[PDB]
Amino acid sequence: MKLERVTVKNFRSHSDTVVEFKEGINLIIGQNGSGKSSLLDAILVGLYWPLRIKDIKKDEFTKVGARDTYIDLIFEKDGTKYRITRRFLKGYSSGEIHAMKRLVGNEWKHVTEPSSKAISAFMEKLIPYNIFLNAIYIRQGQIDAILESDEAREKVVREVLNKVKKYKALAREAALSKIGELASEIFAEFTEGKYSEVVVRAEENKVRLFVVWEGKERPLTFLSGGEGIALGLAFRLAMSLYLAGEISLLILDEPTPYLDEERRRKLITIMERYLKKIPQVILVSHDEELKDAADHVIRISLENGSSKVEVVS
Repeated sequence: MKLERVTVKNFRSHSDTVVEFKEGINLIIGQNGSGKSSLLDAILVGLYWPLRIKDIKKDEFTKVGARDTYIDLIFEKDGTKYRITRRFLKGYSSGEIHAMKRLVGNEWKHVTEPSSKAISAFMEKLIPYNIFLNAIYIRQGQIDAILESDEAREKVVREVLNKVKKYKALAREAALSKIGELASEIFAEFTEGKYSEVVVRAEENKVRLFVVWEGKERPLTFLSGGEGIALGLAFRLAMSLYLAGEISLLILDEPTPYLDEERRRKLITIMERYLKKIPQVILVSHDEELKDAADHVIRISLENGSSKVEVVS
């Protein structure tokens, strides 16, 4: 799964926004209110309409009147280039137009009936909603929530991962354990071998998380800020791996809304050494200092009342 281009017109501060994504780490920088957040929303909606994206109302697309709303998304998956186009007609004309095409030579050919129903059905076979929304897309607050406490950790796990009672209990225990193994490997990678085990223990509306240092279970209080963001990211990505079985695309939506020299220096190290192994990463941040660790930099800002895109690299 690799995004190529998103076009968004007449959605929030986007009058006519085109963003082109490439290989490697794509940093989308912008101030609060720039439109960088709504851009991601428009991607998710373009992919999975009419399924729920966050708290966004259908009416915001079908109703908020005058001027057509338009979302066009080109992406590649398994050697095929696809294009999803959604048009919400307004200002005289009315209704909805949906199409999904694949590129055949130079021609875009419909891959299913141009209806939202058929396109939804196809997208569930290509890349299911729950996988994209929980494995590929990492929502703001999740990484911090993992590091907050045992209860909040429990909440993030419950969110991301969603005779019979026995089955359910077993499934949950197994899930937590597998995530622990995966996170051990990743976090081990991230701290150059300092730690090589991450312990995860479910315990009554709680996910206990412990670091392994000197073969003793240490609480996350033992960690500096850096190795903190490392552990939270490693745990979050372990959950993505658990769900999807691989990470080919990763969308990090404001992973560090607050960041210090240390946290930032660590995220930078992690981008440079580790996240560059992922075919594409899209990182949305307010932090200019991340630019150095990125392959491609796109600044989004509000100018003359609409989002404007500046390609920095």
